[PDB]
Amino acid sequence: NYVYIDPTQLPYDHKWEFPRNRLSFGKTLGAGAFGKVVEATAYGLIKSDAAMTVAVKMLKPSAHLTEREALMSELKVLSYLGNHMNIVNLLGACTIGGPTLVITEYCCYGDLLNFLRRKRDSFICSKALDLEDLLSFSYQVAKGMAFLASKNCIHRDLAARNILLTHGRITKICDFGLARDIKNDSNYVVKGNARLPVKWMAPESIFNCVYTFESDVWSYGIFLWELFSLGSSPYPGMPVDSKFYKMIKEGFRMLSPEHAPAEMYDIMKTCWDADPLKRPTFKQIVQLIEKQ
Ligand SMILES: Nc1ncnc2c1ncn2[C@@H]1O[C@H](COP(=O)(O)OP(=O)(O)O)[C@@H](O)[C@H]1O
Ligand SMILES: [Mg+2]
Repeated sequence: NYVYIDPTQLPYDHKWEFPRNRLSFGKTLGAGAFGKVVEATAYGLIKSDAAMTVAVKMLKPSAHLTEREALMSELKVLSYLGNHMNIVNLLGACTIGGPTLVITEYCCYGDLLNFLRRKRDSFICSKALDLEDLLSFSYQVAKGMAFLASKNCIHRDLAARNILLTHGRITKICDFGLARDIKNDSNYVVKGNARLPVKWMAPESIFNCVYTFESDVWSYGIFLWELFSLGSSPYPGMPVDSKFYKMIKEGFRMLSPEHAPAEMYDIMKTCWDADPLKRPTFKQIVQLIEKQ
């Protein structure tokens, strides 16, 4: 049978190869469930004499098959999407002579989540973290998410921790470890018995194992929630078990963060519709924010 040749499944381009002995490691930048990211210098990575600052991502030692496969999966994705201001810029990989190193544009402020909590105790509006800044990050992630979707991709792990921030208040989406290309169906079904970011997951994906374009929309909602609560954990104190699953199904949702404006809560909520086909598309979120 016939398939849309999936760009993110394609064997790998050796044009990204950058010799690892030209890299050097500084302090650790973060670590999620999949990889470890470390700060670095890449000598001669763009200009023959660069000394560029970068983020290098690599498997954590004693990583499993899943972690392994995923790191390659995001090399391949990052590759396919290419430069776009709001996605994380891929600049290289090292696959030869040591562990897979995935080289990324360094974002100097880190994950919104962490950034939010360092600057929560300093939040104001009209000017330091702004309300305009929070709006600005809402716009930029929706903008970037609307871009993935046009490129037939679903992130599958949109969360505050997987959004980076660089200098011009410019935000970059990262962690394409769970991202898949959806052109073939849309309804992408999770095969593995997986270990997933459940509190960011739309009910249809939890219960019926189906992710769609409008299921990143759900997570983007939990992310507007993270954004405007100045970095709170979703459903704080709430373990993921039957009590949590049941409150999602029966349709219960989080309240407005004390710092969210009415229209942003309104978007979140429509992002949280039980009916997948009632949620707005990021394209519509984008335009919903540009009226603010
Ligand atoms: N390009 C980068 N520049 C700066 N920090 C980064 C970069 N990439 C990742 N990080 C940091 O490392 C953390 C883990 O990155 P991520 O790709 O989500 O790894 P994981 O798959 O393990 O979650 C992020 O939340 C962020 O703090
Ligand atoms: Mg992460």
